Amino acid sequence: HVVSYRNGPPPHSKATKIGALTVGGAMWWWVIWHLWHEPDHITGEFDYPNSRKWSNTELG
Amino acid sequence: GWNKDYKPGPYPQTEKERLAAAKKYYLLPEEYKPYADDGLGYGDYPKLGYGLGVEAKDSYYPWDYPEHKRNQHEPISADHDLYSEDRWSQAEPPRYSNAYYFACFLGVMSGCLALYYWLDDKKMYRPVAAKQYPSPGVKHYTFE
Amino acid sequence: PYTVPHASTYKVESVPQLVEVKEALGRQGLKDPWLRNEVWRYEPKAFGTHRSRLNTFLFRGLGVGFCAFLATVAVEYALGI
Amino acid sequence: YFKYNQNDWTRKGGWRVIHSRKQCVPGDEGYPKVSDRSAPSDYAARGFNESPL
Amino acid sequence: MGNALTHYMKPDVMPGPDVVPTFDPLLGFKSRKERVMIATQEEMESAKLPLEFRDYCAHLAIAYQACRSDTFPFVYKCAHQKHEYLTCEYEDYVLRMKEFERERRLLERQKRLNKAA
Amino acid sequence: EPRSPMASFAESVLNVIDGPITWFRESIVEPNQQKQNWYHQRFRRVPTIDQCYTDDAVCRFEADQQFRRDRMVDNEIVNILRQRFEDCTLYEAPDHMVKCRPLMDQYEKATENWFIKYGDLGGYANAKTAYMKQKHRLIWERRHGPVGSGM
Amino acid sequence: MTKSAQIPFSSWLPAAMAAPTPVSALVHSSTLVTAGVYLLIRFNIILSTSWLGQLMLLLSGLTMFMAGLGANFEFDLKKIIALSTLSQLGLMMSILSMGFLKLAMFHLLTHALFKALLFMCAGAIIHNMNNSQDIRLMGGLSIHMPLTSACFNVSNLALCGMPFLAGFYSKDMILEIVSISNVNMFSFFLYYFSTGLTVSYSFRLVYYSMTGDLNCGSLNMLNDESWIMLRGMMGLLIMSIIGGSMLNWLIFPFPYMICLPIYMKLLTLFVCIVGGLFGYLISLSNLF
Amino acid sequence: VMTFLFDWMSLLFMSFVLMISSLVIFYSKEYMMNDNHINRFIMLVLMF
Amino acid sequence: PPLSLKLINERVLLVLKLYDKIDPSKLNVESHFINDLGLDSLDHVEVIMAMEDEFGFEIPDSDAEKLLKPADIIKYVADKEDVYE
Amino acid sequence: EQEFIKRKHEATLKLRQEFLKQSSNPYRHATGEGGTVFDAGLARFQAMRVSNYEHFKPTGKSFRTGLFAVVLPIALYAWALKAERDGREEKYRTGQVAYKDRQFKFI
Amino acid sequence: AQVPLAIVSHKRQVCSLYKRALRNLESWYDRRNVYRYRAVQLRARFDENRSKDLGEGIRLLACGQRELFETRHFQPRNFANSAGGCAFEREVIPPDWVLDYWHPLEKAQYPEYFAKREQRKKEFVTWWEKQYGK
Ligand SMILES: CCCCCCCCCCCCCCCCCC(=O)OC[C@H](COP(=O)(O)OCCN)OC(=O)CCCCCCCCCCCCCCCCC
Repeated sequence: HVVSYRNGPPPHSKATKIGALTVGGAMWWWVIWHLWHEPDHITGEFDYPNSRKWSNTELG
Repeated sequence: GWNKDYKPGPYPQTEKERLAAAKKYYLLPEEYKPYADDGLGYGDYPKLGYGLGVEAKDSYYPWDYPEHKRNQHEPISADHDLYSEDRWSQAEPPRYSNAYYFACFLGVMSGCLALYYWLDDKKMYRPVAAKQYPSPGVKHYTFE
Repeated sequence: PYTVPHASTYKVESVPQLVEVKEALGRQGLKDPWLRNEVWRYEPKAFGTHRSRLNTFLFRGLGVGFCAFLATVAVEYALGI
Repeated sequence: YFKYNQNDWTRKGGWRVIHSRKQCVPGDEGYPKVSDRSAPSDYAARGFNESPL
Repeated sequence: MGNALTHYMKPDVMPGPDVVPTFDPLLGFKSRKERVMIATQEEMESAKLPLEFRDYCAHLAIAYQACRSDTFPFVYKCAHQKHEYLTCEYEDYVLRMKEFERERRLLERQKRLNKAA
Repeated sequence: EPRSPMASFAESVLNVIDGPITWFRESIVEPNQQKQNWYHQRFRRVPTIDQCYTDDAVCRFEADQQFRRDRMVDNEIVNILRQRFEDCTLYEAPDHMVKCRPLMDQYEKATENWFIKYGDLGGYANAKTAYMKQKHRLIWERRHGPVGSGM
Repeated sequence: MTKSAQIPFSSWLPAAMAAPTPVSALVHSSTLVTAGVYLLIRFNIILSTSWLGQLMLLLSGLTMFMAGLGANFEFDLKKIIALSTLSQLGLMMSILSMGFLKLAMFHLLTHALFKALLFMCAGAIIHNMNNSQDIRLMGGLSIHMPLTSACFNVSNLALCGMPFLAGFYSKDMILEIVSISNVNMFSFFLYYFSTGLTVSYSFRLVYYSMTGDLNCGSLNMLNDESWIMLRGMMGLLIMSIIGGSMLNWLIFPFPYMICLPIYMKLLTLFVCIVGGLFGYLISLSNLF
Repeated sequence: VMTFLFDWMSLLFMSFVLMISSLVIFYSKEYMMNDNHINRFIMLVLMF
Repeated sequence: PPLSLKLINERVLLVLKLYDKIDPSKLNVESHFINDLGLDSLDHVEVIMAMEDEFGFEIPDSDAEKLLKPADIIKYVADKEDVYE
Repeated sequence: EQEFIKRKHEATLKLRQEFLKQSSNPYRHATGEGGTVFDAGLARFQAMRVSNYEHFKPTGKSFRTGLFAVVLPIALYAWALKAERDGREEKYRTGQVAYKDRQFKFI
Repeated sequence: AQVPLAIVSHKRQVCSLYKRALRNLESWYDRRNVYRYRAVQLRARFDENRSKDLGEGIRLLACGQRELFETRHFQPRNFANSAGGCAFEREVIPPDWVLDYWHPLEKAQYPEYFAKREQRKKEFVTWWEKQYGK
């Protein structure tokens, strides 16, 4: 339980900075990998038909 | 000391008996205030507490008993259960009256019930005709 | 409390927020006595600024994440095109 | 206990295991399959059909 | 706002939520094909399909269950043909939308049937 | 048979579980066990409370005991029929609305007949009380028609 | 309803912040708040046909609106996360009333994972700070806790609905299946607003506790040398990263088909950006 | 009846709650090492 | 944490020298807050509240009347922090 | 009123010194027999809770409290139970319900 | 060895109103610069009324207490380690004589500590005899 007065934290170890870069790299790698490989969930899996310019001869 | 020796006596009806009753309860004569003998009153017992709580008492005073916030021979309040730190006691006084909180809550609930059950018969729906299932004998056709 | 600072290392004019609230109080015609007490916070060297903390919070390790993404692009092309 | 000391029909108070029907995908043995024990007496037998009585 | 708001405004024009067709089919008298099913009820019950997911293409879901049980728990290898099953559902959804749109036009025809007399 | 690696792993874990227990049964438990015979206990038919006299108490005990035993026998009749319906519900997991309707019909008929014989008697149900209930019920269906129609 | 703290029996969770933080994590994240949903997942057959479905669809949506507006106006970290549990429970119970028990369970498992990490974080913050947990005290923890702040970032964006996380894989499937099925207009208004409300109080908690001026007091301790907490933090961190990813592929033998228009499909992402900017830029305080 | 149910939903949620509780307890040792009777808290969490 | 009397003395004198209504000179632990310095009745509330936001505990009103110099301020802080060395 | 506060303060100081003498006693602790320091207020509270009946008189306020507190809910609850069971008994004995459509068959 | 006295002065009431008003003011305004600006504004509002006499000061004190009751925050900021906070009395320390009721085999784990305790029992009974008498 280290304590510093009227100042910020003590300078952190190599392990915490390496771990923070690991967490950020893993999260953003998963996010960017899923925006590349499966971009279909955001826009929509199928294109929505307009149901306005359909011909009356096809539908009767 | 037993229950027959230390016991609330009769209602005083005398200034001298009131002074002796105040001296009996370690209560200053101005402080003592007996219950009115209305059939449910307490004869020869002080009326103490009865604020908005025992939690209203300051915790920074050096009490002899900090778990009840009382002195040594200070007599117990008559409804000490109901006004205790468990039930119905607050540190600060409440901001509004008691009817305001219930009135605002029931007004909000009445408005939300009226708005929800007025819109119960008109529900949002996508342009979809009907879900299609193969019961025997549909003879149902496509658009091809 | 192991390393207490001196009273001369805290100056009001270093922090711009204390400068602007002192200028606003001078426009009002009043002065604040306790304004030198909050010099150790809003310090740009040990503590961060508002813009740098948000950038190191939301976008943290995004270059590492983009490098791992490019590594998976590089190794996934050899396995399945 | 759950293999050889099940709740038999002769007693009350065992751990009476009732199991559901397993699914059958294509590639399994006998894919066109109707559910067995469709007679009413076959449900909840608890070993009564193999009783010597 | 929304289509239900128009259901509060034009009940004779807008059909409403989950509508039965209320019309004799082949009104246009075109070659409407009959919707048939490859699978039967016996292997539908053998595959333990629920009552909600018994659509006109439940055999694509049956093949998806076959690919799930073929490679389990690693079920990310059937994904493309999984998408194939979803496309069949999408086609069914399109047909539902088609029927609803046809419904609106027919009620519009009923509107000029109210202008017929 | 190992279609998926998960099913092959489950078969392997089930074989590792299955092996020592059947070895301990067939090698240790099944030898050195003597072959004794136990029988399901069978009862005669004591005369019913109809033939019992008013002052007789030796035969009201036998009639009350066979009434209690018949109440018990009908209790696991209804209980077994309920477990048959529940096993129908579990075994026909997506199609219990078709297969279990006749089993539910037999269960409802059994509950109706059980309440007609034993219902509203209370905690202290003697053989006299059910017989008085049956006499009053048959009088009501003779005069006023069946119960639930009216009158 | 009384177990899962809905209208009006919802007052026992700010009471439940008086518990120690690991058991508050267990109670709110999983266990007691979750159990009421599980019994209604069992009784969904009755609820989807009765008037109890309409009553719960009103009441859990009101719990959503009350919980999100509460967590926007509260100044207590543990009470804000309790209100976040209430908002997620209201979203789950409302989905349960209109069938969709599998979608409710899918959001339940991911919510239990991410909520526990946030409670484990919040407790790590409170230990290092003097017990006091008023969010006006801690201000600048994004530098001072480079791993606890990162874990709070990941699980907070999972609660938000950042795309392709465990929260998003069930929140998007909840919010689009309601948009393709029949819904009351009041319940459709209460949904998107609550999802907007959630990124509003999540990014407000971002600006108070982190990325700002440290306001705690003259003497404080701040360190990241503890690691017995942080190993379990990494365990639930990897689980919160790939948890909805492993679960979406195996909870669904039949994937739900989405054929919404582009504006209703992007409505949840649009209200996420609107609530994220509105829950942050309003929270900025300047002079006058 | 004393009854147990083994379906996929109950088994999955039971596994998730056990994993959550194990990681919260491994958190709770470092969180509550300043406490007096940690054994009381851990056995009570186990009965919970 | 770990405290000593010299750290409390340094903290109290540091935050008192940061106060602008008092001059940094002519400040001592035995100096009275009322008549020896220029602070009025209301500035003592600001000094007591500065003690509260530094040392992390709030001080009652009668204890604020009891404290009149930095010496019993140090004694009052050392009583609750229980250093006594 | 200031002298009343001073007299109350002097009495409180005397009781505080009595409490500090008696609660922290070596010789009372050293006997090993547990107990409580002699508190008058707890004994008066206990005997007020036990021996309260001797200050109870028949008064219209006490009669109204005993009427609308205990006897009146008993009367309306017994009337509601009797009315519901009489209506259900008339329905059950007239013959308006069947043996298969009857609630609470205990089966 | 003094206890606080139950009387209150007008100076005490104005000081308590000023402290409670600044506590409510810092509970309303989170940032320190805005709190300092509003604290100087409240200082000017309390410094403008110093020149008034006793009756108008009492009336202004009552009006200020009433208005502070009107504008009081629903969650005021309080220190958790002090009274009224969440972390107040997190653990209850029993009195030390339960250490007197340990087993002798359980007392054998700290023999130097229990011998020191016996020495302080002799010192305490000497102190109690010279302080409170026999
Ligand atoms: C990739 C994605 C998927 C995976 C990730 C997501 C899911 C999992 C989530 C968690 C992820 C990992 C999180 C890791 C956190 C740290 C765990 C760990 O290894 O901690 C070290 C542990 C304790 O170390 P220490 O602090 O020294 O404790 C005292 C001695 N135990 O020390 C040890 O563990 C070492 C000693 C172990 C001794 C016991 C080993 C097992 C023995 C058999 C036990 C059988 C129990 C049977 C009874 C119960 C079951 C019926």
